[PDB]
Amino acid sequence: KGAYDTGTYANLFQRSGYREDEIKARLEQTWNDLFYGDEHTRIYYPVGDDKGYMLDTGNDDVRSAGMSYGMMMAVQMDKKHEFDRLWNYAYTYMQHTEGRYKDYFAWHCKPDGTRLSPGPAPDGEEFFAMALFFASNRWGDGPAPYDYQAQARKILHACLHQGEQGEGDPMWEPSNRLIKFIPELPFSDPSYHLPHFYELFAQYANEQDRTFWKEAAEASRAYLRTACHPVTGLSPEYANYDGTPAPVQLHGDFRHFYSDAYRVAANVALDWEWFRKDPWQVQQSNRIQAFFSDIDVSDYRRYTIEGEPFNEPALHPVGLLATNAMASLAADGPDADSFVKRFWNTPLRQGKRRYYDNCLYFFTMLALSGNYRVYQQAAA
Ligand SMILES: OC[C@@H]1O[C@@H](O[C@H]2[C@H](O[C@@H]3CO[C@@H](O[C@@H]4CO[C@@H](O)[C@H](O)[C@H]4O)[C@H](O)[C@H]3O)OC[C@@H](O)[C@@H]2O)[C@H](O)[C@H]1O
Repeated sequence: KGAYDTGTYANLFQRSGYREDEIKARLEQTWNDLFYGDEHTRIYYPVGDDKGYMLDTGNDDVRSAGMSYGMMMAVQMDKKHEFDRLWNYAYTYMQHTEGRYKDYFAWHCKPDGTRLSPGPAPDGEEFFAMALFFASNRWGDGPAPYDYQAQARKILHACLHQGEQGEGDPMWEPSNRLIKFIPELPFSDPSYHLPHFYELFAQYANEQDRTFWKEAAEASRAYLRTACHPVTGLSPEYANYDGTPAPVQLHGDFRHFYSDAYRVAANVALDWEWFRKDPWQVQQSNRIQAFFSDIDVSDYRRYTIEGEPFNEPALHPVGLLATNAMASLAADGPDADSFVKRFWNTPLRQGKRRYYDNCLYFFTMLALSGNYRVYQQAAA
């Protein structure tokens, strides 16, 4: 049974020989540096008395994915002040109040809250909902807009039912229960598949949707088995519903193993840790660690999912190392302890491209310390 059933979370750092005091201080220091560090390290910026944003340093914008990541980090670290500031920013500037995207979030804005595009990013919505449910379960609902579980159910209502009552499209395809890349297009992004979050939506969402969420959890586990290469464990950034790489798009070639796809190994490993349902997740984790076992972080490239390297380097090599190390939650092969130590010995990334690397790094620091947990509807 998983950590959801047992309440016991694997501490991979402790299993590797790091001291409990050492591990707690390292996680606290990662939080301090990421949220409140120097101008070359931090990715969180408070705004006035009641707002704050996660900055995509590389693109000079604020992204729904980043805001939702920050909320998950804050609720996992018991940081309600930062949680509330981030949520108020997303609620105030990004959430649509009308039209085809009502209750969805404009996927990016300028730091000052000016929307740059109206379209939403489903990976943002699902993290907002999961972080808000955990906020409700840890702290209790406050007055709107800090009525966390009510806000979460509103987001997930739109995710399944948008355009039943006028203009818009859902973020899940009703026929296959798979999350989409964007509401309008008939293909997916493997990194967006969070079956472990859908298991929990099946407990917390509007009652009429709980069967759908349970089905989505199983459909996403099956989908990832079709999307990850059976030899390398590599997945494409964009994939068809059948798991094969999607066609080249106007805005780029997403057929290869690059930034988005790094999260798949981390998502697979956390579902295994929480729920322990699909033993394939152990083999997927072993395969990707085997692929990268003798590749130094300094040599990380773009790869075809068949494992053929490009000259082109990885944009976010620290992020890739982070996700390869988080796969140690499920891997039982000869590389698992090596990746945990490689990760421990890697500092937070600095400079203009740091944001994505450091979000993945933080989730890995949470998970490998046994601090990436389910906050259940439970007794005092
Ligand atoms: O500017 C990049 C953008 O990709 C397409 O964006 C989608 C949009 O997806 C979000 C894209 O950003 C993802 O996260 C990035 C991963 O790579 C990192 O280098 C970067 O720092 C991260 O921000 C995020 O996960 C997605 O939610 O979703 C809405 C779509 O309308 C939009 O098309 C844009 O075409 C391309 O410019």
